[PDB]
Amino acid sequence: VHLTPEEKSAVTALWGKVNVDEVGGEALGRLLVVYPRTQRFFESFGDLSTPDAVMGNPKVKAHGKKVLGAFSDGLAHLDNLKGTFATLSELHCDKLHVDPENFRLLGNVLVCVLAHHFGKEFTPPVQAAYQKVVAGVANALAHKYH
Amino acid sequence: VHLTPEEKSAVTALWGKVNVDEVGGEALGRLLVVYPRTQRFFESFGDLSTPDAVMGNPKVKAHGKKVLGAFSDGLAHLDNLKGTFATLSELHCDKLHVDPENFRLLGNVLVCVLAHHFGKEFTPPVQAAYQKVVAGVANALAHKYH
Amino acid sequence: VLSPADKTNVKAAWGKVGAHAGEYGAEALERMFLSFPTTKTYFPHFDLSHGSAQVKGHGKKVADALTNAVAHVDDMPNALSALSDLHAHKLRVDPVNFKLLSHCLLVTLAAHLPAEFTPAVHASLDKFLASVSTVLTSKYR
Amino acid sequence: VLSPADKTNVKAAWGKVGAHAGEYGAEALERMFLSFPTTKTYFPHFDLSHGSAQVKGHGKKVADALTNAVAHVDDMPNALSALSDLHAHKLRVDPVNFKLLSHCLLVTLAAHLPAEFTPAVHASLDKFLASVSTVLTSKYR
Ligand code: HEM
Ligand code: HEM
Ligand code: HEM
Ligand code: HEM
Ligand SMILES: [Cl-]
Ligand SMILES: [Cl-]
Repeated sequence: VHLTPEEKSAVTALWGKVNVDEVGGEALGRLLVVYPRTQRFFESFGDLSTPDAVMGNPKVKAHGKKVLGAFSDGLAHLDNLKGTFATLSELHCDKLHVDPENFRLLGNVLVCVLAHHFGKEFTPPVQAAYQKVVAGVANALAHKYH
Repeated sequence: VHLTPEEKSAVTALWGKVNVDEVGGEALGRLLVVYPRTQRFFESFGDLSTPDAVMGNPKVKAHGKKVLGAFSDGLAHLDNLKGTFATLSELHCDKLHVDPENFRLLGNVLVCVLAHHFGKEFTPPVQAAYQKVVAGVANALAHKYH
Repeated sequence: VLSPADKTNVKAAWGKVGAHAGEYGAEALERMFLSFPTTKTYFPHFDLSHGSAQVKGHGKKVADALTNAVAHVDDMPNALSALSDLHAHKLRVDPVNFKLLSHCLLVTLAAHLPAEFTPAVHASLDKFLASVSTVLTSKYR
Repeated sequence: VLSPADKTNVKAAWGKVGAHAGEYGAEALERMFLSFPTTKTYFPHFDLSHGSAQVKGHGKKVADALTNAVAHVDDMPNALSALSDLHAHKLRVDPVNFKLLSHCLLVTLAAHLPAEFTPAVHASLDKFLASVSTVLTSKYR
């Protein structure tokens, strides 16, 4: 990731305010609702039939928290996303069989979730820094696909 | 790019058999025909009203030879497309205002032209190596955009 | 296609935008210019500075057209034909860029309508923006 | 929107494919898997080695659907309804992969039908594969 120092300052500042448990569950639920196709990976999660069934699903919430947890660690190694996410990249490809395009969809949803949460504090330029981070993370997660 | 020695040799040896003149005129012409939207940058070339008019247009023919020329030269710096295309990347951005997405369209048209020409010889694995180069060239050409 | 439910969601969310449409259109453009700098290649003639009057003016125009597709949600292809002709014949904008704008438009709405920007409304607005984008790119070739 | 010339063009090109459609089907798949390895994520249960009978058989299936689609070029939505169902409700492949298969199919035709792969025919086949992709992804949400 090519983040100017001031971009990196802005990313870090805001991330300080996020409730990863909360945001993680919201981001993953919205993905499942906005792009139902993504539900292909979660048939063991139960009822994903309506927005409410998805958003309040205890399994979706727990998973979302796991995913954003891994993501937050990524935010402390912006310097080395590839190394950071290498075992996770292998797993998604080799065990989970997740098309990497899914990582970009989540990134965009997450950005909407941060806009939702921070309102006006999520400025055009703050969004531009997060767009870069999200693409960096999606890229690192797909680096080991073969 | 992240070309393997055996992938590097396949690219290299096929290119040795290419008539840049003919292949360049065909790739650029095919592009204006298949994706008519790309004509927005070649209004001054003349009559692009028909496939026959495009393929026949000499301004098109000569522009394609110039493009494939520069592409050709880049195959010599496969280990630093970015450094080879920096200036050309700046020009395309700051002077020509060409959306880098066009670079990807061309690359793919180019792959179809090579298959067209080489038939049998353009095997799945040879195609795979060229897809890597074309992507690499598109990425390098888009690198200095701001 | 847009379901009865989607249509209700879109009229409702867009209903709330109201008189802010223009301003939100301008903000969506600015967000796009900052986050996806390649979209700038289409506005070489614009002053893309923060608070550009051209951007303000362009935002209004985009906003008016979205407002028109909402008013004619059951006849979008005809309500937007003219705009679809312009885009196909003169602007000739690459299709991927429509997805970048749609995205920045959802960010803007989210940033301004926290209460209406529910998962369900989000899904509907996404399908809607996608449909508008599809109409505008329908006469390309 | 396929124009009458396109429909003609498509019918011709495909006409020549004839008894080899299944082989071109299988070759396109093989080029897809190699060029765009992320596409392999949808076939973890397949043997993706060169000349697998799974790939071969799958090529046939695909090629056959294309024939049926050319045959009902005027009624794709209808000729391919069961397929749009399958893709939208079971398979759920991300739309970008349709462009990667489409491309590998053009490449296959180009390599095998040199005389018929004129610029205008190339133009038509692309528009056609796009149309097919639209139909197959039309009931996703
Ligand atoms: C920010 C991007 C993502 C990160 C950092 C991430 C991280 C993780 C982690 C830490 C796990 C648990 C690993 C384990 O079981 O050992 C996991 C599992 C999983 N992820 Fe990802 N993930 C991401 C995106 C996605 C997306 C977008 C999808 C699908 C649309 C997905 C599908 C899965 C599935 C299906 C599992 C296994 C769940 C189960 O145990 O049943 N992931 N992910
Ligand atoms: C393979 C990728 C490409 C390469 C290596 C390339 C290279 C070149 C070169 C060497 C020039 C000569 C101009 C100069 O040095 O002053 C040029 C000009 C130009 N290119 Fe690119 N090009 C590529 C793709 C494209 C595409 C896809 C488009 C648009 C569809 C495009 C549009 C133009 C235009 C409009 C000019 C100016 C020519 C003129 O003024 O007559 N290029 N390019
Ligand atoms: C849903 C998405 C879009 C809508 C509703 C929309 C709507 C419009 C409208 C109403 C106009 C003004 C035409 C007039 O003067 O009457 C316009 C012009 C224009 N649009 Fe689109 N547009 C969309 C997407 C895009 C995208 C994604 C781009 C490029 C990134 C783009 C590039 C342009 C340009 C360059 C102009 C002309 C500006 C000028 O010369 O003042 N449009 N659009
Ligand atoms: C040109 C567009 C496409 C056509 C015409 C097409 C056609 C078909 C057909 C005819 C079948 C078999 C249905 C049956 O078993 O009765 C099928 C299944 C399948 N397709 Fe699609 N397909 C297309 C694009 C794609 C793409 C791009 C992908 C993913 C990269 C894909 C993934 C699959 C999978 C995973 C199956 C099931 C495989 C199995 O378990 O046998 N398809 N498709
Ligand atoms: Cl979907
Ligand atoms: Cl086009």
